[PDB]
Amino acid sequence: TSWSDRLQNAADMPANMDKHALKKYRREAYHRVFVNRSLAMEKIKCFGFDMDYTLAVYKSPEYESLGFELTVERLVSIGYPQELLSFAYDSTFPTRGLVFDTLYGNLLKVDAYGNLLVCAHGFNFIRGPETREQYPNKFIQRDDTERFYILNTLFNLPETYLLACLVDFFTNCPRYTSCETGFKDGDLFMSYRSMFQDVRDAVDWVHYKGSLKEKTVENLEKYVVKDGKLPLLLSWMKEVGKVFLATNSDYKYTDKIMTYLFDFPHGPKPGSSHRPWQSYFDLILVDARKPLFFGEGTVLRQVDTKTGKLKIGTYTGPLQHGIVYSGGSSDTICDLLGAKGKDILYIGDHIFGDILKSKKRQGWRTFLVIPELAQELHVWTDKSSLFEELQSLDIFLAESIQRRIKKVTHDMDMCYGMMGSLFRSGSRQTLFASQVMRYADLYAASFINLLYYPFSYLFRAAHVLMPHES
Amino acid sequence: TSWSDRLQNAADMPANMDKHALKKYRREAYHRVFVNRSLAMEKIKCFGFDMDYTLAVYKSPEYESLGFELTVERLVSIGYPQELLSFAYDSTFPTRGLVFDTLYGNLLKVDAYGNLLVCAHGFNFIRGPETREQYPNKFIQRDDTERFYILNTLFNLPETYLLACLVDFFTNCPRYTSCETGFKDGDLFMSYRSMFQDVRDAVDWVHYKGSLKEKTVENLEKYVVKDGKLPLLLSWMKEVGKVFLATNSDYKYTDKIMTYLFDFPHGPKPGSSHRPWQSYFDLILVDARKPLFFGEGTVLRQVDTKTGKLKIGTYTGPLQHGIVYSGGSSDTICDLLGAKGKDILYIGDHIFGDILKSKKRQGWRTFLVIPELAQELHVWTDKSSLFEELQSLDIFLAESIQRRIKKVTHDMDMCYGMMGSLFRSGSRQTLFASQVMRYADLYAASFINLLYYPFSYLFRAAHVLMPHES
Amino acid sequence: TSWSDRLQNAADMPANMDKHALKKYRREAYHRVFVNRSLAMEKIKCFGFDMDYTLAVYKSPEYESLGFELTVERLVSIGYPQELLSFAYDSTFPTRGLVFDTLYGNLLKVDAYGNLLVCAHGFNFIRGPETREQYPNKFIQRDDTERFYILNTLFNLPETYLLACLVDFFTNCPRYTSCETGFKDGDLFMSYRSMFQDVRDAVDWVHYKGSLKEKTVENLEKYVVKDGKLPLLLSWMKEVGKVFLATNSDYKYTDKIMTYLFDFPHGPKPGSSHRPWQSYFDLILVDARKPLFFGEGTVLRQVDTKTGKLKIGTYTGPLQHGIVYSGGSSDTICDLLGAKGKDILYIGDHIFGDILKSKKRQGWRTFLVIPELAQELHVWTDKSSLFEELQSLDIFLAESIQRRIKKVTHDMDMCYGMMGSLFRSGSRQTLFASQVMRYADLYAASFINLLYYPFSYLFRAAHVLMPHES
Amino acid sequence: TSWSDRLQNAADMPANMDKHALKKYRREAYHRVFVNRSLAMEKIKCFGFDMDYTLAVYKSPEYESLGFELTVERLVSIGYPQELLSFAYDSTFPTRGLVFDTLYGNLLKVDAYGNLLVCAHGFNFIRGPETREQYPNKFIQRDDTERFYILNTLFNLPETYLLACLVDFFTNCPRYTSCETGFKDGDLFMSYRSMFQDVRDAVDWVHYKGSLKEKTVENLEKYVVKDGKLPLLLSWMKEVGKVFLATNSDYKYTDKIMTYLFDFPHGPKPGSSHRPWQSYFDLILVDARKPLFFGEGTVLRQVDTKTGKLKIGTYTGPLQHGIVYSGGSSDTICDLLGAKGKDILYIGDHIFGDILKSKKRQGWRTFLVIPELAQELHVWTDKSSLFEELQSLDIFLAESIQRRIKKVTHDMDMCYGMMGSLFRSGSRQTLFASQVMRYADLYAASFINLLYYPFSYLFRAAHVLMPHES
Repeated sequence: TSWSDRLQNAADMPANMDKHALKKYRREAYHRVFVNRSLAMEKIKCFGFDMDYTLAVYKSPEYESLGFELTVERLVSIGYPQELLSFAYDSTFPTRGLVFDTLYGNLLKVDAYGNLLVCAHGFNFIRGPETREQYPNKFIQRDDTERFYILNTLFNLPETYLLACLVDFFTNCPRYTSCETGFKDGDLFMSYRSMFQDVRDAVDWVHYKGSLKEKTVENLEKYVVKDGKLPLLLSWMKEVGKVFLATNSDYKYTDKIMTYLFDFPHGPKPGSSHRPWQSYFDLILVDARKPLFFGEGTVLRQVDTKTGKLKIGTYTGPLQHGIVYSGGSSDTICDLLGAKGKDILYIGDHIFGDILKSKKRQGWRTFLVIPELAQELHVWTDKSSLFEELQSLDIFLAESIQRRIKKVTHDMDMCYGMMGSLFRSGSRQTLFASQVMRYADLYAASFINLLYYPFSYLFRAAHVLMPHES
Repeated sequence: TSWSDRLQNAADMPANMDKHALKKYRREAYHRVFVNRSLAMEKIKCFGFDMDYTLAVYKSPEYESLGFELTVERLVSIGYPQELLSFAYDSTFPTRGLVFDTLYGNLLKVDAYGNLLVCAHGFNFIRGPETREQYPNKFIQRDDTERFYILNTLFNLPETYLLACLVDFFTNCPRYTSCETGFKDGDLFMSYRSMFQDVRDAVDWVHYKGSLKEKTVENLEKYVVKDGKLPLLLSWMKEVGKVFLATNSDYKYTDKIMTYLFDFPHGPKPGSSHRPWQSYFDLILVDARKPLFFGEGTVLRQVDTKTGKLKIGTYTGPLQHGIVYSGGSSDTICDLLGAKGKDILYIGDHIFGDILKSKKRQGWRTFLVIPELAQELHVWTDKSSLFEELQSLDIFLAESIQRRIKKVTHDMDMCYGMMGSLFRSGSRQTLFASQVMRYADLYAASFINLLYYPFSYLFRAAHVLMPHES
Repeated sequence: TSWSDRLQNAADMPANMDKHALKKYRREAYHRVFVNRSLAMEKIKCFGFDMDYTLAVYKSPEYESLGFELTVERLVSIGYPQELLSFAYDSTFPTRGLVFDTLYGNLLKVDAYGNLLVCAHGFNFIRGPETREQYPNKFIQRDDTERFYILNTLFNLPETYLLACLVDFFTNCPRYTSCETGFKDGDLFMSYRSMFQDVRDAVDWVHYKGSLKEKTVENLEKYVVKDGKLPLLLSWMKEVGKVFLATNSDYKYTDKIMTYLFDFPHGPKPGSSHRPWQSYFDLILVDARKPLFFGEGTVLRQVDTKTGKLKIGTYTGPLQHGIVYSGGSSDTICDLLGAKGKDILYIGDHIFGDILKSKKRQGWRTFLVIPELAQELHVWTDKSSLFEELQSLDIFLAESIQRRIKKVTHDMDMCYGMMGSLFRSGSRQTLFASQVMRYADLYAASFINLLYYPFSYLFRAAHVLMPHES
Repeated sequence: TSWSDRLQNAADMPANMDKHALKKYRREAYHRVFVNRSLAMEKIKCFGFDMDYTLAVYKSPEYESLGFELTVERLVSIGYPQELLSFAYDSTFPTRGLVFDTLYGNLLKVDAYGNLLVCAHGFNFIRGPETREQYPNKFIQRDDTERFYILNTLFNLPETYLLACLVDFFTNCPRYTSCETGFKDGDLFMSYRSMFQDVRDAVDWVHYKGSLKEKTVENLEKYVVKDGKLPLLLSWMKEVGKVFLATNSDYKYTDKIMTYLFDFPHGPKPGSSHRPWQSYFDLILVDARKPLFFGEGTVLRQVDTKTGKLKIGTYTGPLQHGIVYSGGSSDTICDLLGAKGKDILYIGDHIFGDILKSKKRQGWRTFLVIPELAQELHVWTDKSSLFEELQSLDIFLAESIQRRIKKVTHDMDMCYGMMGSLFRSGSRQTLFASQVMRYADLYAASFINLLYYPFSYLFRAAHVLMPHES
């Protein structure tokens, strides 16, 4: 069972709008909203959304596998070897947020300070001592962006696996000689950096010029979670405030996906007239180019919604009914909706490009969707005894049996996958976890979990104290 | 008769290799090589070439008209008005080297110091006094590259005309209101800058993603000058030194064009066996990315000439027979051919990207091909009396009748086209002329003119003296 | 009683080296080391130091007042009005870590997310509603470094006060007209930005070209804390590992200050022979240019310790006894001492330039000295009932009397000074507090507090859990 | 006899204002204005000046020798060896416009294309073949500004000589080992780059913080050319147009120098009342920070001329009598004087910082003062037979005795000095010559030569023709 299986199972449930019944849904950790900083929902006047992996949650592992297959096919078409066609996506390998080291060709899981938690070269997991040869301080400088690329989006899951497949393939194929920074094929030398760049370019190509969008929209039932509670929640938001869409996607793709998401024989609730998806938004903006959107942005354009093309010129007119915007900036949204940053709850999955930047640059309130949480929670609670044991062992130090710490850390981590939990390795939190705590005011497996809280709800987190204050 | 008609007429002539006969060809100014700095041909050990508009001279106005049509069609496809489809390319308007002012939407012909010689807004030629409102010092800062774009390649001729067509169209169409920096269409404002960017992007699109290459290669006889003397000259070069190709074009396009250029029922001379185009080069490099090529370049790759794809990896091996390179840098060429810069004569049409940069960055010797010269010479000699008269009038000043200077300047210029000579307006030299004198050691309407000089020839220019030395 | 009075009082105490007695010193919160992340002291092989406000703690408010006076005198000498000479430093105004807004001339205390906690224009504290006119979202973008300057060093305390004095003076002097971004004096307009730049330049001038160093070294007893336990602790460090100095100061100043710090009629303990300060260090590096030191650094030079001048050339030789280095980089230290980053405990006061950068760029362990903590602890414990009351009030919300929250927040804050605690305003933590927690592994009012812990000590912090893990 | 001896000799001559007599002064090449582009003096409405080496011509070799001595003393004070004190400035070595190669420690004289004309390592002149080892193509990339520094100001003459002295000293002193990129002194390595940087910093120090200004103003008769015709010419300029000063120097230095330049017992002509120097200018601007002045500039300030300090604030008021400006931009001058660029003749010695930039960025007309011309003309005419012979030899080629070309080139060049003419080596023009021709509309040994032409004069240069036009 994947995380999207959980989401789709919860999606198939009709709501019961009884206040006591919605409150009781928050028994299950799966339906909760989690709180890093306090947020009085009564002060939120605008709810903003990203589309991909937020409103449109792509089913796993099917969508990752499609991306993988198309990326492989593109690499083969530009001259990579035919053996790539025998690879098959394996959802049990990648965890999101890994760092590809382009110098040595390793995937690294790191903490918020760049300390190594896991190091794999292809499919070989390198133990601590062997790691010191390449990482003498078991540390990387993660802002050396020429060397390290952080794979922190769900769209990066197929390339996370593909990088490891490629390193493994070239290492074990006798045509190539393994060197410390790449592979030698006679008078050709393929550095891990060049290989990585080829992969990154191919993933981009598949999204922008290849068939990924076309294949997705041909079979939306296969590729996209659909939930009758989406229209209901968005309708309740629009009763208390304004609702907006700000997506990097183009209008044509957005319209196909959103039409599908709202394709039920009813509107917000069963028995109600169906309403077009656009009627749920006070403001619709596509081609947003986030993160640049949260600084200078690009010029504000208007979409000709009959053709899907942009009208010629910068749009200088007012917010009007039926208009669709393209480009612009986060200030556009504030100005057109008459909002200040703290009046906005922005709902998205991109912990950097959206959540971090909207928070740091604009002081927006933030809700982070983490699709994997649906499955990470099941593992966390199910294997709570292992972590409890780890926490007991860490305590038990009067000042060997640190290999029991390593064993239990290994067994815990393997329950999540080969690269472990998104949030930790044993007792050490990942960079991704630290970024979630720092920049996501609220988070959950789905934003639909807001359905289970009233709009006057006060989401509370404990006041933080420094060590000398404690 | 276009400049390419002249080139093709001279192309149809079989050579007579009699030394006296080849020397007598240099009667006609049309067959001469012109000299800005002295060059002892005996010291040249390597001859290097660009392909486009150098080896492969595209026929005019047919190729410009094709580019124009495809660019228009692309703009219409992205949402420009259908009326664009009624435009038709007019070769009598554009002269190469004009500056588009993106603030005010004017085409400007300027001297080497940025002084205005000609200013047109659409198809309205603005007289001197009216020019002062927008250009108070009749001057532009040409290195303000955010505002001014210099249209100095032959590929820029269609967009030169298209910019003027667009300014004219929007000015005279009652749907739009003319403003000083663009056009208002209700709540849309299209700046001249945005319009220019759309045009530039569309020209790029047509070359890289559209059908321009496909349409060219479907009818090479229509679009490309072919000359049996090309193989002959290149064969003579290879007897005295090394020959190389360094082109921005890709291998597949290069191979189609070059195959056509050498498709005769013979090799260098009639009666000789035909030889493949690649046999004429000691070194073949495609995807050169000039001008970057003359600094750091890009990594050296090898072309798989069976597939037209790049082999995977950086190429680390030696110069070998049959290899085709991709990317690299000008140092690659020097190293692989064992040459120093002054041993190289580099032959090309791009007065900036190639000739200027190879000279300034590497000290290569330079030969500039200027296709328009074939027709500019006919006008210069034919209307020599007008210039003579202008030169007499300038002299005749004891220290009105400056309007006779303006009249004669106008009539002279109109013989060349609406934007005048590539090289001057009346007695004032253009920026393009100044750049040719400064960076092209030799220049001519075609590099084939080298056929008429022996390889021991000493091309001589007079020693330059400062005014106080004279 | 200032924070340096506390430090000097604790400095006058002779140590009792009895293990039970040193352990009992850590009763008092004042003598503790506080722990943000666990640190096994047994793994530290190198102890590194900054000098200023770390080894050499300047007495307060005397040193701030000297800096203030000299800065004022410099501004007057370059043409500011004579009335500046009537200002007198007031230690009750500035708190460290404030942000000067150069657009509107305000001092701001902000949280880690840029939310406004306190806003003063000159000496006028602006209440919440009035703050919205200039800060509509009660938020600033703190990385807009062209607009906002963060005053986070102890050397910035005099200019913090001077900025407020200047804004107040120009506002209330009838020669000038107050505008929203500065002051008008007829045909002169002095923006807050220009004024700020003048102040910043004058503070720099006083440190680098003026008399601050000379006046300090003429009366070290007045200006610098001296503690017989310093040599003792450094001697114990050198028994278990290596000790180094890396200071931005020059050799001549360093030697004067360090000579004073070790000028007792004994060495590490009473009865022992006095030893020169240099004998306490395995490596001495001056002119470090931190933070650049933690990236590329500058070339490694050697100090001629007889003249205080640099020897000519880059130093290419080995670590040798008696050598003093200048410039270099953090890698120099690692290489010369044979250390990896995690083997180093770097001890300093500069929460950005040293502690943050050594941690992020190199993975060094960090100990932050916070001189004000000595007094902030006395206030925190003494007025613990007020905070307790605030914490109770925050709890008491069933979901007015938020003005009791504002009242109690005000009274709590005023016990620290006019700009409140370095660490918080009421229940909200400051940016400075957040940076301390994030980047300082350990912190204390003085590094001398390490004297009270054995070198095998395991400093422990609780494992952090995400909200969904709790 | 130095060039300043010539200038001072011509300075001692009283004018005879008889029109026939002033015209006859232009017999002598020494009193002419030379013309690169035509300039109708009748259209010039504003005359602008730099001060140093333009109005205030420093006497040679005395001023160079003072700069040299103070620069040496500064290097010794920061730790260079005492032997530097035995160096003595030698005016027969340096020619202006040489390039210091910081990689190999050579002084190079180059043409406009970076071709090597002369190469000296210390005082060893390297012949052609030996030059190829370090310069394989006898070429440098002169815009590699990290490697090459062009010594093109008269203030650079002392450091030109000092660089050669230092290279010579370290090469021949047995304490140091000569390496290809610097010198080894045990465990110290002094690169030519570091040495160059020390020299450059010391020259800057001497001008900005040392005693050069103080020593100059203590003995102005020794150090500065004074000419009673200066006030006369400036008075005639002010009758036909506006006059301005735009200098990088500060007000205090400017006032000392300018007071001296106008200290005669009369005003413009003998018998007239003396008038203060400021009365000769419609606009006085100091601290100009050229070349930045010709782009964005700095904020406009006003000088308090009683104190020599800046008034506080940006100056927002109008041009008024008696005001002195500081900073600003070239637009300030245009706006305040109501001028367009082509109405301005800007008179200066800095062929880059002023003449090039005012021309390229603003389209100002330009007059370049070249103090050395006064002596270069005497050599050019005196040894005209040698150049004539060189020109004959170059001609005499039917297509050995190229060593006669080298011999005659050597003997010609040696008449100017060890590094030859500022303008050429034999038949090859220098970079400096090419820049003069390209950017100086007019040039002369002194701007005082304008006294010999009426203000209606039409300065004429021949129309330039391309080779194909000839």
